[PDB]
Amino acid sequence: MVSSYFKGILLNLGLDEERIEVLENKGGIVEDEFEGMRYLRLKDSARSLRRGTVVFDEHNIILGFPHIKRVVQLENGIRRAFKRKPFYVEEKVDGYNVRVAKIGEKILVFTRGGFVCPFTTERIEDFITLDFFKDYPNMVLCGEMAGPESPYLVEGPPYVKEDIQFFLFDIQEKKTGRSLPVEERLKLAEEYGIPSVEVFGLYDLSRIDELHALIDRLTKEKREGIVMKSPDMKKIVGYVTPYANINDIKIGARIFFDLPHGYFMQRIKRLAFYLAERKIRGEEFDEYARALGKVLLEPFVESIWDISSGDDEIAELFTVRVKKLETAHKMVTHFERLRLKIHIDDIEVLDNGYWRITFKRVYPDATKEMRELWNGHAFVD
Amino acid sequence: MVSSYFKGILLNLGLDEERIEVLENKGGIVEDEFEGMRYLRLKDSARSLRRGTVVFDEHNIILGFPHIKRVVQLENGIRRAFKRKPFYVEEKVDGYNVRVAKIGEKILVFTRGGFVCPFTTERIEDFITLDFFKDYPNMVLCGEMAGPESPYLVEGPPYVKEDIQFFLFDIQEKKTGRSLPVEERLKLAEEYGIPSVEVFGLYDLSRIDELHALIDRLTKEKREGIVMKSPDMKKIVGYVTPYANINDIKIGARIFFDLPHGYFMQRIKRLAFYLAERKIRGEEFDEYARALGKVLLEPFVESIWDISSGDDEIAELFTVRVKKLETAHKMVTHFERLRLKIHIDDIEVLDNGYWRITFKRVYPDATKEMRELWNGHAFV
Ligand SMILES: [Mg+2]
Ligand SMILES: [Mg+2]
Ligand SMILES: [Mg+2]
Ligand SMILES: [Mg+2]
Repeated sequence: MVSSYFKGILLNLGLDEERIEVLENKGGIVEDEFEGMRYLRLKDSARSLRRGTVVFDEHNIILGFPHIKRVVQLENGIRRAFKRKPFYVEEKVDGYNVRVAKIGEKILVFTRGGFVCPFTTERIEDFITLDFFKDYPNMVLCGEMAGPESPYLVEGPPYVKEDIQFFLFDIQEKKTGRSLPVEERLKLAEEYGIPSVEVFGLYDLSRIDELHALIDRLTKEKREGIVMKSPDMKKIVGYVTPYANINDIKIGARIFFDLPHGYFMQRIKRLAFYLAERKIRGEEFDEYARALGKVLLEPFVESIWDISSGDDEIAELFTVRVKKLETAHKMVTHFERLRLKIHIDDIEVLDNGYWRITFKRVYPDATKEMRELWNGHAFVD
Repeated sequence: MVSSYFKGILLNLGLDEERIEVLENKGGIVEDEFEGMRYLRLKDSARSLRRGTVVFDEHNIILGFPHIKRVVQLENGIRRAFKRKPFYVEEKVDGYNVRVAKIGEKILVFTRGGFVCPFTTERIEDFITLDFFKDYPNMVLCGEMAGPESPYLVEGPPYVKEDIQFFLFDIQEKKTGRSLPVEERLKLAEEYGIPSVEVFGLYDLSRIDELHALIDRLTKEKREGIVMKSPDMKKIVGYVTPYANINDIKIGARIFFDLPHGYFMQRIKRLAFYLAERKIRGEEFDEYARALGKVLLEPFVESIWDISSGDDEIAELFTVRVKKLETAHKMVTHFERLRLKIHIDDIEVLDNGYWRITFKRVYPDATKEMRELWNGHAFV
């Protein structure tokens, strides 16, 4: 299933032949290819190789990105993670994760799962310069692709008025995955003009009230929240605004069914702990309770009306800008590999020569469950 | 270990020796005993033997109750289930399920899981007369125990002002589990004075607007909803009020963690389909949106404040009335068998000689998760 060439590299990475066989049989490791370049993708985690790790050769190993842990109680979350020591506070940008690296003569962009994204790879030079990889060919640029025209999200930061942007939040070494310290990363980002997430500054537990005021500002500005990082990047914790949790529910409630397990429950929990920590009461509490009920029910009810009055499926419409028409068809093929039911709904050439592609994603399973329930199907749950 | 005696009975009931072996090893069948009477309880379902079935001998087989299917869209649910044929509409009473049968010379009361309830068995003669079992010893009375003083619930019907009551909703035959037709069941209930669920009457799809008006009344009266049954009892479907769905969320939100999967999503789903079917909009919709947000967050936030300001566990307090003090201690032992962390919090003798027992149930797992999150524990 996977070649002895790749298996040899895994053994060098300290992975035992027995586990290598188990991963091969279970499909935890799979061979893939982009523009003729063969690589191994880790669908599942294995020892020092996190999920999303990709292996092109002995040197070109791009470690998967670590899962960032979140706190729901900010003050006590800071104390447990950092005590009273300083930490950097960066904006948590609502987009999708990418790792950018130079493999051979090519600049490849990998999504969380380890797939080469045809959209972001085609357009990476619109967001960053390749000078960095001339001097640091063994380093991986880690950032968030976010904007109103995204292939993977229907929301984004408010200050991005069109298209999509790259926001660097880490620089990691190949093979080791070692993250550069924050100061060194920011120095490199400035030196090479790599766009960065906003760094609000250096904080500590003693400034918790300023951090609460920051969260309140970000909430009013419709931004997702913050990621707190020790200067050596060894301790990282995220915290999301009530807006992020509420808007997340609103977007998901249009589909409701067949979403990741606990999707809505997790956001309700984060709202409750925010209301408790900040001791929100009275009318301000009622606004949050009304807002929560609205985003849970209104999009859900509207979709029920949609599936009741016609045979159309629940859908999301989103647009991206590509340089070449052929890239849009590459994206459709890629969406299918990701098991996403997406087709091209509309096309228009922009005044700058770019193609604005409007994709339509449908949700047949959620549509089927919703329509069955509307038509009186009886269930024990 | 289950005896060859019970294995033999299961064998005649059509279970293969292999399946019996898997059930014994996995624990799907387990031996139990009440006041010296040994029986087999089906912790898991097996072919024609549903979960909660109990087997005392070849004849005294009390079949587990079928899971009742619900509809979330009333009009289309009726059409799919009954088309335009008539069906009885009974009140769905919010309590706990019991099966009452005569085994030997004893009247035993079994809960859904197949346990003999020491509480309900002690007081069964307070709720029903035993004349029925003199004439129909092979029949099983199926009903709901509901009231403000319940061992298993903290909510109940509004018209029960104290203690607890039995509400008959089925009469089933031993071994076969066959349900008597609705008319025959109601005739027996009147004949023997067995208290019954309220039967609102015979309806059909053409009277959907009257049924909607019924739901609106039941909701305003804080009642759970309806169960629709074909006259031959072969087709049964339940439909729950928006009040019941909202109040269920309110009760669960105090604990939030470690509850049955989808508990809150199912109730939100039922609310949304009610708002869609009834075309509710404007202020009426906003009232429901506000109520949903309130019952999700207010009890949750209040419990967070509880676990933040002290080392106490999330708890529920509930009361029952028993005849003898020893029954309260039997209930504690039974509660532990059910893996429920309950102890006696308060006792008081009532003017009628009954003991009012106040039980306290704590939720250590939910308390630990809630407090950890409050104290800044970080998770993916
Ligand atoms: Mg994100
Ligand atoms: Mg979001
Ligand atoms: Mg019930
Ligand atoms: Mg209830």
